[PDB]
Amino acid sequence: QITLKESGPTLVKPTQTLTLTCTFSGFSLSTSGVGVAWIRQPPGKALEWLALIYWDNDKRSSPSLNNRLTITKDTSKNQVVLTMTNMDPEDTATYYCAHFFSHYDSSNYYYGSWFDPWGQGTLVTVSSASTKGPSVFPLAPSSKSTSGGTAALGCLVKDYFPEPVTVSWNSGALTSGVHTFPAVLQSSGLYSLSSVVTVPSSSLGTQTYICNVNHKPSNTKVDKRVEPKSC
Amino acid sequence: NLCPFDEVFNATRFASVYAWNRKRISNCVADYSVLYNFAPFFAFKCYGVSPTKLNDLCFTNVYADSFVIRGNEVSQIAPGQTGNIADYNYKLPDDFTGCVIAWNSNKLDSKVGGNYNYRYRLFRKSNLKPFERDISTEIYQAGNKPCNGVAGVNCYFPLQSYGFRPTYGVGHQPYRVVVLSFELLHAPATVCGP
Amino acid sequence: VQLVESGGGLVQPGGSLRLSCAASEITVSSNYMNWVRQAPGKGLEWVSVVYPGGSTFYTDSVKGRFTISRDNSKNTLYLQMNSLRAEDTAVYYCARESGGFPLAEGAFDIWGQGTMVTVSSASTKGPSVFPLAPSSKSTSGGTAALGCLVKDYFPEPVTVSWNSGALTSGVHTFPAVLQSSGLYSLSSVVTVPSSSLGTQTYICNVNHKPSNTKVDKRVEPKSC
Amino acid sequence: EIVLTQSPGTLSLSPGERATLSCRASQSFDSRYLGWYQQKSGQAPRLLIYGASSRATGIPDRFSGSGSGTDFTLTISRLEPEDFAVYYCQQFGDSPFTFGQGTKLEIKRTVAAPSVFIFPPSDEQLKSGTASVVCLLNNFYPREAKVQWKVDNALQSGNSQESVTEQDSKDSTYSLSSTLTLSKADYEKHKVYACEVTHQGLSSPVTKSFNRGEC
Amino acid sequence: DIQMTQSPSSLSASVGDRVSITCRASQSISTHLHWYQQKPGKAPKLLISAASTLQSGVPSRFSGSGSGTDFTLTITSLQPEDFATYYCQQSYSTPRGLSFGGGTKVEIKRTVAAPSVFIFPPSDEQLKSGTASVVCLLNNFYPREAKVQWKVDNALQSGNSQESVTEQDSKDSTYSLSSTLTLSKADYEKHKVYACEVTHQGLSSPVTKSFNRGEC
Ligand SMILES: *[C@@H]1O[C@H](CO)[C@@H](O)[C@H](O)[C@H]1NC(C)=O
Repeated sequence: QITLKESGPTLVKPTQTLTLTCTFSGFSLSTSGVGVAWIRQPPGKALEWLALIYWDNDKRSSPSLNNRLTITKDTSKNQVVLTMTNMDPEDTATYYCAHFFSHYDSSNYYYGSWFDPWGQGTLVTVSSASTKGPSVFPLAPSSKSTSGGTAALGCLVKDYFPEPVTVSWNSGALTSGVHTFPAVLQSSGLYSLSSVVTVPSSSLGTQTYICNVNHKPSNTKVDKRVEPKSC
Repeated sequence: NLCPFDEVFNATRFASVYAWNRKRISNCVADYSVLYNFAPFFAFKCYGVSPTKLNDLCFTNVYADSFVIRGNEVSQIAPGQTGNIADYNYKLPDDFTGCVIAWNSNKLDSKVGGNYNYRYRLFRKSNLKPFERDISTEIYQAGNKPCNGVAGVNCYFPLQSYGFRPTYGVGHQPYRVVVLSFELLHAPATVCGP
Repeated sequence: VQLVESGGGLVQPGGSLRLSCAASEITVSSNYMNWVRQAPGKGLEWVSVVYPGGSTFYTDSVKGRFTISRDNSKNTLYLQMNSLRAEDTAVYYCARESGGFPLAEGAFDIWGQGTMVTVSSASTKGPSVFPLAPSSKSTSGGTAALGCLVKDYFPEPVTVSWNSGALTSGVHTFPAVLQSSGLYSLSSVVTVPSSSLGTQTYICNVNHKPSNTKVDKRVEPKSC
Repeated sequence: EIVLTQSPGTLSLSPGERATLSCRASQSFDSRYLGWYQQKSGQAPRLLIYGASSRATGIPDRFSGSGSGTDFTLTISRLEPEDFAVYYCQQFGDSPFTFGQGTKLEIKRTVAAPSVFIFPPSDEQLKSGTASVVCLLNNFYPREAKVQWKVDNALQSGNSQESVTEQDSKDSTYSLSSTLTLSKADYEKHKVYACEVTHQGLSSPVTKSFNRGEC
Repeated sequence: DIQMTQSPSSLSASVGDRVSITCRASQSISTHLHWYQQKPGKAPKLLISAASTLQSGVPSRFSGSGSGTDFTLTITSLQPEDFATYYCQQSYSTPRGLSFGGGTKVEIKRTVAAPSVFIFPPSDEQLKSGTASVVCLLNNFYPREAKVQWKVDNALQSGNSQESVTEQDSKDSTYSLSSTLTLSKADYEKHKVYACEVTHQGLSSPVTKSFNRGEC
């Protein structure tokens, strides 16, 4: 069993350079055929291989990104450092460091190779806007009497940066049907999501509705009251 | 004071055949037992000395040449052989004494995308003399017009890289070759067996 | 790059011949030079190679009786074929191996035009000329054909003309076939309308240059 | 560059039945260069098969691979409730090494209609200078749905945002929220705000609206 | 001893369409395969190097791909001057093993057409020396495939026929064919009626053309 963990700056400013350090345990960059690879996954897109460094300090990079990607290794500290320069806003992704190995069997037959354990992954973003606490707007159940006891009520957390914001409904006493939709990049490189809960209209004015919304990079801890608004 | 055959036969990075690596073994007791004790060696082969008589005689000025070649080019490392590497990379003399140790190294000298660290000479106007090395990377002129140091047509780079990949068949997979030369000479014999 | 050939011809089996390849703009001694043969109607076959350093290699069929050499003084490549057998009748090409701007290693990038070598005891002689008239019919759709059969000659090529070149439309010459007796024959036919069968007298001219046969034979329908 | 195309783009199969995935390569390479990886919801991808037929260590025998030339297939004989994820084919043939676009395995169920609800902005959001109204479509299957926004029964395009959530862990339905953002010059220049929804579970599209003034 | 095959043996194609021809080795040869083009009456010209590299001066419509045991040559817009024979050659085995492929022929595709079928007897002049040639001529038939058989009083004449076929013309892109029987004097003089049966794709049914020795 082997592990890999990535670390570095998760808030990288545009047209600047980032450095990511992957610390791995369970193996060392001295065994033949062992390498460390760096792969990235854009949000909502497929994976893309970035770089691969071998045990003998042989490095390979994607030809479309080899002009601005450097990869270095420290066997003593069991670390791999990926430096990437000249950032663009579309370079926001989640970066994994993964163990690369091959399987020969007693005759050097090469029964294939793989990317076995991947790191947990670091979500790195490229943008200019700095931190900003979310604005919470309560979203009111509509004016309906019963409708079969079916309703939804929520709160909208908009204009916040960076990811993520954690929303809890009634401090864990209301989790049935809490949809926290994935946040959407606004047109200004900013974040906005809705957190709603499905509740029956037969318990409108008797069951309390709160949303504790939390954002560590902005230290936003807002316990927003949601209540029924009539006409 | 054992001879450093372990470094020769266990080095992480061998040399390319055009710039084959040379090492002088002397003033040390050599146990060729360990050499044969290697199970996977696919070519423990030679001509002028019995394989079991290696430990039974004392030589002087032993030489070790290490390089990497294709699988099908191993047959060219032999006396009186013609070919590409025999004529332009590594020429064994006709009266050669000593012998050749070739083993498959696909696990080490091969990468998924291709290993381009191993290279060989393809162009040379004349054959190499025995045990002669050429490292001159000059634009080879296979034509009348002197291009004056720029590649193109009838001007080619003399060195070409093996594209060693792990799915290649036996014949184009990498092979590590160590040639030992036992050059007897009018001097106190140094390299003796146990 | 130009590679000009020379030395082809016809020989008796068990004979010998020498082929020459004069190069320009390249040096024969400084390149991998190959002789590659192609039989008439079959595919390419590699015959021999000579290295820049003078090493030579041959295919198995021509071992011993074929040798390759070079002359540095006038930059030529030579192929000496001895004990020639019937299987050596082919077109031979002088080719430069492992060249080209992207450096096509192991590939032939520059070729000569090739010489023709024939190995048979056919005893060179002249072709007989026979006329062929269509069916005795009035129009039958206005399609009749008349032909000149050229028989029993060696070697190729031969020239067949109709009315000494006055007729060139609708003429089909078929490639000559090697008879089991070691001779060659072909048929040269042409389709004309039946209404022009009478008013247009036709003559087939066969000029076989090596045997110096200049034979013109009349081509008119027959009476059955 | 070698391009690997997976098929189908989306795939839904209730537990118990047979799962088939295909990967076609633009060029031809050895079958030992292609592997299959599985990535779950919000997880790092984990190796599933290497060499196109060699099962990774610890992977159950339910996963098999078969490859030939430029056609590779991944077969799942018994697929369990925990076996629904995205599957990538990738190659080590030529640099750069490329993955496939992926294939999302989906939990099949009977068709259900999405509840459509509307929520207006708060007074604070009438104070911020930008007002957003959110339209929610919940409890539907399959994922395919369409929503169109209408300001005073006039179609809207390019002024709204969408966000669909992942499959639930208990009911396998989907949920979606679409926001419409406007200013005051637009929010108080009209009367009617409507969503018309077209879903596979609905025979006809449903138009549902609200008016700011009446409430 | 690296057997090397080409598929298909010959294909017919139009002008401007994409065409792919495949080369298969008996065993994996990495990328040591080269594609040559040879026009009739000329020497081959190297098109593709290393199974993927376009040569300098070759139009970009020629492309090569594949590796191991399967390789492909693809032409995007088949120009009218791209009709030639294409060979795949391997440089993998040994300095004495540069074998070539069978070769693929590319010719113009047109509509089917029925040949004129004519029978030509052994004329008296050639008969006077005991050497009789009888001819079955097929004129302007497409495609190249055709079947010709020889008939003598319902008997079948086999084992001594010669076939001469012309390559596609630049005017009508059809073919021509001649089948010839050579026999000595009494190997024809005794028998009575001589016919030729022909079968072509453009013909619904085989056609028999018969002539009498006695009549003419
Ligand atoms: C070669 O080196 C490896 C690693 O350093 C070692 O395990 C092995 O024992 C060495 N070979 C011999 C013959 O000692």
